[PDB]
Amino acid sequence: ATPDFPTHFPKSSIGIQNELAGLVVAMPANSAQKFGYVKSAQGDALFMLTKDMNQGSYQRPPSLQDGKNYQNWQTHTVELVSYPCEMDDKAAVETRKQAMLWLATHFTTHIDQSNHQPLAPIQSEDGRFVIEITNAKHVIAAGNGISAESQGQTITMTPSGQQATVGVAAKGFGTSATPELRLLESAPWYQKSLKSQFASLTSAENLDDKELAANVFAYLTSIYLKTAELAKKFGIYINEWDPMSEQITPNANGLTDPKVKNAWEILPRTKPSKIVEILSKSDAKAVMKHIKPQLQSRYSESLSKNVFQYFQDGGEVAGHGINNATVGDKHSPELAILFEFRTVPNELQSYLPKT
Ligand SMILES: Nc1ncnc2c1ncn2[C@@H]1O[C@H](COP(=O)(O)OP(=O)(O)O)[C@@H](O)[C@H]1O
Ligand SMILES: [Mn+2]
Repeated sequence: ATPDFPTHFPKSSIGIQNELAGLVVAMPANSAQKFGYVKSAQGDALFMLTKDMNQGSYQRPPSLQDGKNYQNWQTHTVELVSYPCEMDDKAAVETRKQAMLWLATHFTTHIDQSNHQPLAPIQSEDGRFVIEITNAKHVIAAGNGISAESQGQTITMTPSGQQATVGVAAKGFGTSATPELRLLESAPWYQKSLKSQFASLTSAENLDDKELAANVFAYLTSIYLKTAELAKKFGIYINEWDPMSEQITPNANGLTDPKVKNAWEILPRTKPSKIVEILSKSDAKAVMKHIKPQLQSRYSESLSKNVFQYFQDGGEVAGHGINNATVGDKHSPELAILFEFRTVPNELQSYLPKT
């Protein structure tokens, strides 16, 4: 079984996603996404071997007929998904990049001499890296997996196939305390002016933590307003809001449509309603009560009510969120909130392997 991601980090954390070019994985229909993982010789899990983009049904080349059942098998692109590490852990970052580059060279040899065969659990020649196979029901094939023989491809990785996910303490969002926090706060959807705006609205209120409440208000309001903006732009059916009732033609399949996720640029990956836990019950109620008018002064009553209600009931920004991530002291863990960089910015390029 492929280990689940570790959830706790002392400070800011980072994960990388790297789509490979030059090959496909073929697996039975409705297989689990993970088919293996690469770990260090010391035992530390570095990255997962996953299927990503469906490339159509798999057909075993007739010249490679082996008496085996490949019925209803699907081909997919391969994505290498790192286990998260500490952002400032140079050794952990470098080992992940080197292990991905080694695996690409091992795949290059695999499609040359073992085309349309599963990957075997092996140790690298230098002894640094180990492949563990968790689903033996797969095959690796050059190109698009149609021909029996490769075109002598080198397995590569490119910025267009790359993403990074940064995890930070939820209490830090809006403080600009670290370079990672300043990078996240530069997201176009994040409206820092909402912090001082909240301060002006709540002068007569006796808040348990005014600075923390203003940070949470600005974070949540920015997300709610961006969601309403995107629903209107792409004609998204959010909760009970119908874009067609406001003469908007749908041009996305939902909040999880890749073009909608790209529009965020820095995509929140954690359920927004979780951040309410970092505040006192009293402070949370004061923050929540002030969000509704921010939507209603910019958007229709129906869109404002539907976006507010959706996130209040634990709705996700774009599908299944990473909601169990934590930061700080292992004994008294604090909420971590994660963000996907849809395109890797210059500041995070050093975390990504380069062919
Ligand atoms: N605590 C964490 N801190 C930072 N990044 C994390 C953390 N947990 C997971 N990630 C990262 O999030 C990404 C996971 O997205 P993914 O599971 O591949 O989506 P899906 O399976 O739905 O296609 C990886 O880069 C992983 O390292
Ligand atoms: Mn995936």
